[PDB]
Amino acid sequence: TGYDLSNSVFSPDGRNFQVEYAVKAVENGTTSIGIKCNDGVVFAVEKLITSKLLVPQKNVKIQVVDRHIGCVYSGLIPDGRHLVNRGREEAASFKKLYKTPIPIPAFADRLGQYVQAHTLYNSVRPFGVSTIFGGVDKNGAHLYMLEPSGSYWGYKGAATGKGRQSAKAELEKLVDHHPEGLSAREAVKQAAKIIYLAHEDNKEKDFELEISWCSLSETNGLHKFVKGDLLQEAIDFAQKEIN
Amino acid sequence: MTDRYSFSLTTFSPSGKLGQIDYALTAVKQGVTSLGIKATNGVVIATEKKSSSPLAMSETLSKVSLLTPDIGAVYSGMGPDYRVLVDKSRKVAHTSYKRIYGEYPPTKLLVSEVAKIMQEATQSGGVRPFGVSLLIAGHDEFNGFSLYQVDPSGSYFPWKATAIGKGSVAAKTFLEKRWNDELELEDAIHIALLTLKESVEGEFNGDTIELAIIGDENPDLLGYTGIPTDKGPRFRKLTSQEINDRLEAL
Amino acid sequence: GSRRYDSRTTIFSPEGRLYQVEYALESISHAGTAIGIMASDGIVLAAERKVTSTLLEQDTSTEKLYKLNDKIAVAVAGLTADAEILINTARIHAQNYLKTYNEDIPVEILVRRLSDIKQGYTQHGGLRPFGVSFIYAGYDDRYGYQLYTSNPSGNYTGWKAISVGANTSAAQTLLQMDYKDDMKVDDAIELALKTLSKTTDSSALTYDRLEFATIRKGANDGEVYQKIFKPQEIKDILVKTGIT
Amino acid sequence: MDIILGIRVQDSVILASSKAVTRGISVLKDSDDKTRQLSPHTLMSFAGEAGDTVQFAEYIQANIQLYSIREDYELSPQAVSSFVRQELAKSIRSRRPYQVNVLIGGYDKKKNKPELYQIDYLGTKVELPYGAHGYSGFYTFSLLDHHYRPDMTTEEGLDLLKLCVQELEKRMPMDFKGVIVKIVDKDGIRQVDDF
Amino acid sequence: NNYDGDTVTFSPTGRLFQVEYALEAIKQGSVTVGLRSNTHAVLVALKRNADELSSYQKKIIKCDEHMGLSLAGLAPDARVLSNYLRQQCNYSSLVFNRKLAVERAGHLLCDKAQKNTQSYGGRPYGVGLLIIGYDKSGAHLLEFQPSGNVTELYGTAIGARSQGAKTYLERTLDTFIKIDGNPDELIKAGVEAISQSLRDESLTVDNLSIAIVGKDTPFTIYDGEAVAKYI
Amino acid sequence: GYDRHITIFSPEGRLYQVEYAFKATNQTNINSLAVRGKDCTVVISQKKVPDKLLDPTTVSYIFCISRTIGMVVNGPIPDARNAALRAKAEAAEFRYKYGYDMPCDVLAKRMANLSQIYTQRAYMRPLGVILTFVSVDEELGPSIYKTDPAGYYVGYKATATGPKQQEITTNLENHFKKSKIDHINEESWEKVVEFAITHMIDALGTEFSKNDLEVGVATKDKFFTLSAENIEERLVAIAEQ
Amino acid sequence: QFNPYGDNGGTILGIAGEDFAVLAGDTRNITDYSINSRYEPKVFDCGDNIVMSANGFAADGDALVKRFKNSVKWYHFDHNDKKLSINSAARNIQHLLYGKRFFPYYVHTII
Amino acid sequence: GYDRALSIFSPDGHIFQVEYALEAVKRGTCAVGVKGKNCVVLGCERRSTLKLQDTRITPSKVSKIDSHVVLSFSGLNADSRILIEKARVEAQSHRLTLEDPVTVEYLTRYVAGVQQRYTQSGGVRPFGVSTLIAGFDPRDDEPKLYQTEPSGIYSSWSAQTIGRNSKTVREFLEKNYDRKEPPATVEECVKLTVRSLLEVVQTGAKNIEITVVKPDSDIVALSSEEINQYVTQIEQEKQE
Amino acid sequence: DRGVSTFSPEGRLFQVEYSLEAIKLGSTAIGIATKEGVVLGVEKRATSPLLESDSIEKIVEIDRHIGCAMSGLTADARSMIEHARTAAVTHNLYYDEDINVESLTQSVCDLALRFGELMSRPFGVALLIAGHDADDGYQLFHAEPSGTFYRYNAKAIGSGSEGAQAELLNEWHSSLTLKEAELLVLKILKQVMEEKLDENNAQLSCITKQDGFKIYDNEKTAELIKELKEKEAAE
Ligand SMILES: [Cl-]
Repeated sequence: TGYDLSNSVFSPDGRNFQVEYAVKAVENGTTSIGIKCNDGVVFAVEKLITSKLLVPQKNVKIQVVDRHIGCVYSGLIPDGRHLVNRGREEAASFKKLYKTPIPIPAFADRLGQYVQAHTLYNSVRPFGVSTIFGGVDKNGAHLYMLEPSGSYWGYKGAATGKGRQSAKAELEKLVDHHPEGLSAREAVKQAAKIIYLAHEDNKEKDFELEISWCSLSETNGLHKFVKGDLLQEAIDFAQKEIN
Repeated sequence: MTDRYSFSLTTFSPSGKLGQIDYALTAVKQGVTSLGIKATNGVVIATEKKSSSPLAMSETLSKVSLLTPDIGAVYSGMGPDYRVLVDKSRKVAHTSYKRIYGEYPPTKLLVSEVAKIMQEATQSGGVRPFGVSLLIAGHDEFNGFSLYQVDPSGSYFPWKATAIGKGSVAAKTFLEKRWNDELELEDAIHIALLTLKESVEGEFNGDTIELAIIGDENPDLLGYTGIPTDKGPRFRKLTSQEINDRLEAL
Repeated sequence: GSRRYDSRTTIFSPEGRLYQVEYALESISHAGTAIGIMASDGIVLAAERKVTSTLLEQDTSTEKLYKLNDKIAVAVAGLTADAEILINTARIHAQNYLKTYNEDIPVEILVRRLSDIKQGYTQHGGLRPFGVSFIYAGYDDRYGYQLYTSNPSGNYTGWKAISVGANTSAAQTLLQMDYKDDMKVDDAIELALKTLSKTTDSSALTYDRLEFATIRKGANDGEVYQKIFKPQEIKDILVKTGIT
Repeated sequence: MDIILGIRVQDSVILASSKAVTRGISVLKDSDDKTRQLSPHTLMSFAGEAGDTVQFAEYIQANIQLYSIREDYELSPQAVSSFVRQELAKSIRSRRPYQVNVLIGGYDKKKNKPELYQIDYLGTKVELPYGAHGYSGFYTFSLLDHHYRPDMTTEEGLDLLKLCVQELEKRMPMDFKGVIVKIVDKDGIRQVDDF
Repeated sequence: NNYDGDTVTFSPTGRLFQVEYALEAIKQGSVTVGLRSNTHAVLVALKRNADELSSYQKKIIKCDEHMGLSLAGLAPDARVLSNYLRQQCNYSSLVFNRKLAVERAGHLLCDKAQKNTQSYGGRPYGVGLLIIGYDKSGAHLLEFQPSGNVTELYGTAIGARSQGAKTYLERTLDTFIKIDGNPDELIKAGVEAISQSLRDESLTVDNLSIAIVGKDTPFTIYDGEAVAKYI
Repeated sequence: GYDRHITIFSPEGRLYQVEYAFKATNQTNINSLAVRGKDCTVVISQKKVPDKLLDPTTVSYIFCISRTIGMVVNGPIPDARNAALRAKAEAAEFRYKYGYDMPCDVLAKRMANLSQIYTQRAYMRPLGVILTFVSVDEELGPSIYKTDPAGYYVGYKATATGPKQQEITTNLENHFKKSKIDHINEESWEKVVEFAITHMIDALGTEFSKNDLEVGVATKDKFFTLSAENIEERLVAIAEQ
Repeated sequence: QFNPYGDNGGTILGIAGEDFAVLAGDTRNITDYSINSRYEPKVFDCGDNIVMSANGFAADGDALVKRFKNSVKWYHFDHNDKKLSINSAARNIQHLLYGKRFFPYYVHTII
Repeated sequence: GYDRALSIFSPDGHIFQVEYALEAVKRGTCAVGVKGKNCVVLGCERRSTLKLQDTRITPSKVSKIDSHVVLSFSGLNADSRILIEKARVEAQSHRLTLEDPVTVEYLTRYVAGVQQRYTQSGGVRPFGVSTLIAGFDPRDDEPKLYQTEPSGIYSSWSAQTIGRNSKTVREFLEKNYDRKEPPATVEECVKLTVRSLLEVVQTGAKNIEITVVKPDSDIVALSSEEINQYVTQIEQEKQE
Repeated sequence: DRGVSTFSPEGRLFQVEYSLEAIKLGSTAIGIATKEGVVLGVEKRATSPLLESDSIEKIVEIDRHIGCAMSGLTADARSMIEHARTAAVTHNLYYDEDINVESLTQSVCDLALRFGELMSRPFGVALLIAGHDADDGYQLFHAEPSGTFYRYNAKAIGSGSEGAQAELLNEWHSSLTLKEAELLVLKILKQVMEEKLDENNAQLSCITKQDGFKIYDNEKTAELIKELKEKEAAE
């Protein structure tokens, strides 16, 4: 054996064990989700409060790309930042050459090819993050989830991290109960509930909720953070459902 | 990132063997049989078309390839490796000869260039040797007809007749009995077909056999008229029908 | 990373030897024997082809003996492909010198540079060395007739008579026995063939398994001629000395 | 710089080179030696662009001396001249070419013959019985065409050279402050102190 | 074990051992403390010597007039990273006439450390940093780890026995956060914090190192007789 | 045994990394099929969407390489998309350099050459994919050319790829033994698609809904994929006969 | 053809006493026959009790001052907050200016 | 470019590649340097398993770096050519810029620096060569003898030996060489050098090379008969 | 094998730690700093009696106001000294002043970690850098291949370092004269050296504000050795 010691080496199965090992780092990370709605997308993430000494609201994890795309990720946080930095370069060069802001599917493949490239050589390490991202473009709303292998698909709802299975189950109920569609403001509330429900899988340290959204009607197609009254309203909705 | 493999992957073992070359030759041994016979007025090269599937169109896969109008090549071993070697061989005939001298290289020198390319895959950083042996038949004004074998090491030898691949040991013995220095081209084609039937198992017809000659100039295959000195390619690929005609009087 | 797969071709053993150079010399010891003998009026080069097949084209063939310029030739022992890389470099180097100084390159200078290239592959670059040993036979107006040898280490030495390739130990003893300083070319031709005939791994030495060459001043007045022997000429010289 | 002459006689090559170094309206020096010994039996004189001349001469000197040490052997005058020509032939298509003209006087010990080579900054080489660079040639060539014989002695060559310097001192516009004369023969290079 | 030869290799549980070994170098380092109020931010650092004949290794480095850090671990790596911060702070001033936000400073260090954890040949940085600063959004304290992770805090501590000070600050949180417009009291709280990490040794005059930055105070470092006030 | 980790020869003249890349091909557990009509070339592939949270419209292994060339992939999606992006770029460059649309077989050879390089060069791994290229070439007519991780490629009368490829292959062989011709003797592409689905049903022994399949069609001057309702219309026609 | 230089006018003056030194300069800034500004300072406090002015082409003048101010900053970082003496500043400015010998700063500098 | 760090530290603080290069030197033929009151003599062993040699054209063991400095060595012959070439180039470069030939110390310092560079450069192995560098500084009559080794360290020696069995000949020199009174003449210096080699060599025939360097670029190599006379004289005094 | 820039599980760089072992094998070097000057002394340690000891150069001038002593793989120090000299002269060119001793030391230490897969391995030599400047006066620095440097009142490096350092701990005080420091270096060198200390196998040097960096003659050191022996016998 020894097939798992080097990246880009096929095992006798046809598997790249180094990528599968990177997936373990992702599973170890905190929970993050994405919900697709009527005219946009909503992102939410679990922030573990390690200590009282952490300044509330001041360790922001959700990241914006361009002005219309939001990105959240679970796993090695620095690896996620590297991927977003590349995403921002890719989005900038697209807008530079083609004028129009990068479409979400186009953006998705830019990240996909870049992450896939880090499975081709033994001189680089695969990304230790699964990234949930999306936004609004000319063709409407799109939600994506990208994995260490470079694999990505479009999603109605997406979840990753330590509480992914709990979150996935809760997401599937929303898809079944709302075939016509979910509204943006509803999706924000639901996102809060799901993070609180997914927190049962990480319940030693209490946590801080962080939400963002892109909507054609509510945010005018731009990425914004949910703060203040709308955030507290979403927290209260979530608190009422766990009890 | 970047190619960090700047070191040799083929090295000498304590016994003096170059492992990767030996293993490349082993891959050639597994390969389908191909042969070449030199006549007084021509050269013939032949091989079996091993089809991967009956749904596959074996006409689209050419094992015998034109390198120059007077030089052709066939192989035994790994097909993909051969395909890229033909691409590189065709190009080097132009870049390192035709663009300099305004004429095509003689067989021995084109062979020498292909051999160089295969030698470098034996010494350069981060590469394995080519897993093929080539048989290159050709003609040029000052050397006449010639036939060469090129191995994975980059070594090449001139042959009156020979065979490489699967059943090369038996095929070489067969050729030793039949070859003389007075063979006419048609006699060499006949012997080529006889030799190949021994190594082929399944169907033996013009659709499963690939055969080309280096013989007389073909003005009809030139594509134009008006220049007396340009008389056409000496390389010609025998058609499926032309092979079957010779298999009746076999 | 790629460190895992590096053979480290340019390192020392605990005993202070270069692994790859030693193993390259082991490879060369299985190649066909090549002999060089220097006489007062010329030089002989004789080499044994590696186990021949009857269907090999013998006349239009070159395996052992190569011409570097009009005054210098080499006998090869090892990988032919490797040798041709070095031969083309040597051929170019000779022409560079002639272009620069308008004089044919002195034999040692050509030998030193080719040997320096071999040395480089043993000290840096992480590549395998050239699995080749040369016998250089040449003439210049400083030292006259000269024989040299170089090997994968890039070390070269001068000789009156020398062998490379297979059975050098037995060949060298035989040359050391019958060689003397006042020897002529025709005597050296006979010594070269007699030595190969006794050291050969074949049953009997024939014309088709040999390459032969002389470098004489046997042209017309004060000039040197290179004679690469044809098949029929080797057949005749083999009869003339009574080997066949 | 300015005046450099060369004469090949029976057994030696004689080079004469002007001593003046002038910049603007001032003769800065009147004892300048416009020559470098490349090897024991090879001497090179030079003239041309300021700075370039000495830089080139010394660069060639270093290369020939390097060759001598490496091979423990002296290059022939013909071999040295060809090396110098090629360096100038390279130079002429460089970003900034060497604007240097040279004469190479040598004694070939293998042939036992003196040899004189004239090479200009373009890399134009010729072997000659007598040579000159710059405006000097416009007087000396015709003079030497008349008085030169191929079988002359070194002493006859020096008298022939005195005749050239006298003509230049009479008809040339500039004061070149006399010449340093050097002889190249079988015994090597030596300087005539009283000229 | 078999997966700690280089930074480019993941372990079967998804760990990067070379990064974890770099983290271990910080734990061996001498303790340093960081804390802030709404008006000022303070660094306190315990310096370490080779022996009684040697000097005490300097722990605090100035990056700009409004920013600086303290170090724990490989000091040469702190010199490389602080130099990078000096350049980035400087680029922001020359090009945009803008004081570099302490938050951006953290983002830049994160991304620089990260690149050294994903490529062959390189190694992770072997040092942890506490960055303090005062910018357009008030006082700030950051904690840098060579894994790439940067975290904004009210107070913290890194190095050997840093858990003692970190616990103390966690208790004192409500008190020291409201020490506004009073530098000497905020330092006193920091000096009392680092005292919870001392064993057999006490704070002397050539042992203690204090730094402060705030509303009307440039980043300045105190050593020698200037810290005698706080013992 | 480091000869199994990189693409160098083993003692028996084999490249294990290439062989293991072939096994990655079936990791998706999807079967594909390609056939030729008179005027068209049809390619079909299974579509399996296990997760309910997935957007089914974004799940695809068929790619539009150029206006005339389509490509279906058997293998993991990251490597598939890598191959697709490169093919698109190569086809675009070919058109710019040489002034005419890149033929299906020429693109196949080019991608096969690239694959060959990964089998010879150490620092690059092979892609764990098999690429089936389809078109209606302006010179050669309906065309199917297939590439693998070894760098091998060849034209096909028809072909199949996947875990249950052999069952589909023999099913097609037996049809062409019977018909005595190199293609599907049919006028419209609609019925060639129906043939393709019918014979896949027979070979695999499964029934298909509209969301279980994925269809690509190449005609003269365009290659296009079918929607769910286009396939449903096609499924209804088979059922009513 | 584009001309990378301009002339922004103005004049400067420096005098030294026993225990003091003055550096004066007018505040007018011009191009051709137009006034750009009646108050645009070009004498600057560069720290360490060094005042500087680079008069001529204002873009080059501002660039040089900017680079020297930065040089003082890095002198502190690299040499333990040591005060940059006026003689050391002078030598440092020579290298700033000569560094663009073949594309010069079009200014007359006084510190 | 090939980058591998081949020369690296081991747990005990040794650089094995440098130490293994010293083993290559230990394998090489013996070389000895002895400096007298007005000269330096370089003696070299030549192994006699090689008969049928051509001594006219075979590379000599002692090489002239300039007309006033010589270099002998022990170890890999091919490696030594690279050092000799670089030294010869630097010698001419020094004359060109300083307008003065190299001092023996300077030339030694350069050669040693080259050797050192190959001990901490990526992709290269150390030189398997130790050198003895001898000569006279320009316009100086004080004899100079220096030694270098693969690590890059160099030093001056009254007398020194390197190569195989060098520890035996060093032992001889340590008791036979008086610092207070070095060999007063050329004859005395050559004899002591030949004596020291005769402790190790075998036959005093075509096995010993001797090169004498005197002040002002006065270097000459002794012939067989000249050396053989020293061998004959020493043996007759020995039988006592 | 393994990467050159690899961390151990204890958070240390393997190669740096291994180079420290090479330095322990080196010859002893001692430095003492006073208000009258800084003294630098080294053990020469000739491998053979035929070796001319005065050619052993382990104390070295960097500038007039800065000197340097070495211990370990001394060949590695050549490029460090070359860099130090260039750094010192370059700073004088750029700023028309003497460069601070600490700034010089920092510049030399920047080279240290510039190795990996830059040079192939760390330096196998430690340096004692002694000098004077107007700001911080007389200074002594210990520069390691880790890239770290400590200022010292007194410091010993090499094979006899830990024994000599313990001796320096007792003997050093803030009022030592230059003469007292000279004798103290000789005394401690004689204690840790293998062979008997004399003027030929040991070397002294100092740096003073007035006269700058000076290597002592063998005649001058010999008298200090004689003065030292007489004083130890006198009680
Ligand atoms: Cl291609």
